[PDB]
Amino acid sequence: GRHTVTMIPGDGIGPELMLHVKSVFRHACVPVDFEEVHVSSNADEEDIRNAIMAIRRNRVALKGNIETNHNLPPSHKSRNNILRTSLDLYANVIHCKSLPGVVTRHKDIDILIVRENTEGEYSSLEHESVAGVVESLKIITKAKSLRIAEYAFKLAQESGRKKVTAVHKANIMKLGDGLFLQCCREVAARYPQITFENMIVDNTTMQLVSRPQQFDVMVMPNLYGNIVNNVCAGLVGGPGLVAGANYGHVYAVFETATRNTGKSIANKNIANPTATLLASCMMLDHLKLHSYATSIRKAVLASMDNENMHTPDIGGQGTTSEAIQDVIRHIRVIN
Amino acid sequence: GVQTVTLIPGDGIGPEISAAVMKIFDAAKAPIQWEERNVTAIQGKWMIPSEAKESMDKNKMGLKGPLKTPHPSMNLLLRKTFDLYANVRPCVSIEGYKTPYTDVNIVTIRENTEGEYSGIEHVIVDGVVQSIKLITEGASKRIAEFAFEYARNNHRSNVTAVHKANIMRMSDGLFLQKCREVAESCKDIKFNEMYLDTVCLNMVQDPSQFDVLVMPNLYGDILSDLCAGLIGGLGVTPSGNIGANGVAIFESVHGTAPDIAGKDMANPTALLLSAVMMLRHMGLFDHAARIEAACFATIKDGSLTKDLGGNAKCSDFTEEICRRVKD
Ligand SMILES: [Mg+2]
Repeated sequence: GRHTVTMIPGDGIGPELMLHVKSVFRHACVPVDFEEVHVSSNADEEDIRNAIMAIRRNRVALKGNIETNHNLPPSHKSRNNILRTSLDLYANVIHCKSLPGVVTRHKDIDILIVRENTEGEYSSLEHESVAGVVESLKIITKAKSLRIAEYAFKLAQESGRKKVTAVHKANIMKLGDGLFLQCCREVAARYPQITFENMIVDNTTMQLVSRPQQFDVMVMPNLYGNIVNNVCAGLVGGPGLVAGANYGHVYAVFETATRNTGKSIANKNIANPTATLLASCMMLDHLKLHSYATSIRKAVLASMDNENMHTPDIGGQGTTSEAIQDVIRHIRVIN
Repeated sequence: GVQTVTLIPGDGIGPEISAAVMKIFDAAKAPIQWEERNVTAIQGKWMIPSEAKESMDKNKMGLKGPLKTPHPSMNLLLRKTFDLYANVRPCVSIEGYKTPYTDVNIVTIRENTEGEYSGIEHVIVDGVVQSIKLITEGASKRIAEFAFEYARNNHRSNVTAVHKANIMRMSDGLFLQKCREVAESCKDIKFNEMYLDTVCLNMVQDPSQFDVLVMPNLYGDILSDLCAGLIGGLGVTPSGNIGANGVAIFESVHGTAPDIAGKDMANPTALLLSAVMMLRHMGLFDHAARIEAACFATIKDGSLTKDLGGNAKCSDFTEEICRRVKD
């Protein structure tokens, strides 16, 4: 009764972290088999089309991060963004919760950020039909704004959270963000137990810095370039701590909340594994393996309470392997 | 000699706080005389009255309070009519006023013509809305040239271009392209490029690394407001808009706050600090330095306005600064 899920090593610290996931999995006796599929940095699409076929087959994937090159031709669209649109993974969920072990400027933070993941900035169309003038054309729809709002409230209700906050720029973009805001309202009616509020993205960034404890669940269209996601990651400790997940009606792809490949620290045994590990935990919850996920997650959080196991990114002096060693140590205890 | 500056007191707290700056400029005995114009919209064919335009066109320096937003925004009309294309927001931590961030000292320079501003939005078919923005080769170059010009003059040492060229490949690519051109001709200033999200990620963590940031207006003032959040908010943040023809209008980003409008509770700090910016743009540095020091000293002491958690009043707070300046 073992599951088969696609693994994408990706670039940078990706592959090395994937190996640690495997070893942790073997030691926790989790019933999962990893079917590896690689995605390099050539133009040729078939590198990315093969992964599509693999994920369609297995319906669940865990991945590292693909290196991005903003010096390549506009015909070369982002691999990760093709992956999300092609598989219709419309719900991007990121849990930015404070870790007791990690010292920051803000404490008691617990935010669930839900973001549209198929339109908006992914729909972007640029053309230079007149020399020296670049025009862009984005799309936002009623159908996709409803599903992302429908997902947030359902996730809000089932997680036992009280409030969903819509973040928008409807003061500037009357028609677009106004439609999104109205689509959130339509859903808000069918969830009377959930408090529904909305906030301008400008104000939302300022509040995040000053009083981020006010936010519960946040739902937003795919604009503003992941400002909210990253501000919140920075808030709780950084890109080494936060996990991300991409849900569709059928498919699901799990990863870190950041797109950073960590090129500069790759193969030095110093990368923070907790982001990827918590992501693997989210993946296990999706596969209905709730016992195995709680075991690993608890082991990660516990080893994080110890500052000696901390990696250089959060100020500690431990190595990746040493961190994994303590993670595995906590799993063997509860078994 | 005395130079003359067009004053546009705003709405709500606008006249109140304008009043306070003048009072302090007077206590500071600074060579400034205020030519007040109260500009409201007239004609569509919307425009600001000629008498206001000529006033600004002559004096070159404007100071303005918050404007109520009603057809086309007045702010919009100002931007277009004087071609204000560079928005400057210097965000520096306040010693009297404690936030989780203390080491903050940044200048955010943003393009002020295109992007959101040039946007057209429309319904394509029911339930489908499309947004149209643009960036030009000319406008990116202009803002970059300004960015390095500002860095050199204001004794700043690093300029960082903030982009999202992974997604806005063509638009942000063209922006970087021009920032690089200008960096080549201005090697005194250390230049790098960062993605918007990484900048936000790092800003939250340690804003001490950043110096001067330049960006296009595809995203609006979100990042500058992020920085304002770091130093205590919109109550204390100066803003300046620099345009064509040597015109420069300095303003406050905080709103009108009408519910508080009477009773002089309002905090005139932001508008004052904007005037300090204005003084320096003019080159009245000593005066800028004194008025600023008095304002910082007055806060560090605590006589604070309610929003800063003082029980003190606008008049007192202004009065206290006035008194300090004189020595
Ligand atoms: Mg703003």
